[PDB]
Amino acid sequence: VNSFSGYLKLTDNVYIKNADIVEEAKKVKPTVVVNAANVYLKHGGGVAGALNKATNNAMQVESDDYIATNGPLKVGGSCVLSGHNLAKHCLHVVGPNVNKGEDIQLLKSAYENFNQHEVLLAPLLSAGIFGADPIHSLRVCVDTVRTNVYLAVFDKNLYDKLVSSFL
Ligand SMILES: O=C(O)Cc1cccc(CNC(=O)c2ncnc3ccsc23)c1
Repeated sequence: VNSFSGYLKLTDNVYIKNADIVEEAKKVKPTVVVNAANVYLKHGGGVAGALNKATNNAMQVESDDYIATNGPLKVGGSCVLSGHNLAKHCLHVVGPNVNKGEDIQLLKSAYENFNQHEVLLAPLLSAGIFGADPIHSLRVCVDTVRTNVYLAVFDKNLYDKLVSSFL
């Protein structure tokens, strides 16, 4: 029994809710929040810009030190950093950005990173400004992630379509 509330159950291990992931993180303070990162950990916009803003830019400062030491992530890769005021940990996961011509097949690899964590609060990878079809992202999530994932979908009309079209 954990502290997530108001989610619709899609499968044995995948749950979904129409929510702002920032507000959900501040309310639940989960062990792991997933960021929709890019390989440079430049948290400008979308989920990343919103999470970073909620940390008063501390996420960006930590991220810049990580990149200065380690170099960029891979598309499909991840790193674990602090969750600051929002979570114990932030798992920064890089889904492919369709708007940059990255291979959508890397979306499955991106979701595999979730399996290293028992429970996560997460957005749909490669959705929103990353340009992939969110219905496809949800299907890859369900078919790839085996740990317990609580998906926060910002847009209510998308959250209604995702739930109504779910197989
Ligand atoms: O909500 C999120 O977490 C990510 C997000 C945030 C803002 C705007 C979008 C873009 N909207 C959509 O892709 C969308 N909307 C409504 N019906 C559909 C049906 C197929 S795509 C689609 C996505």
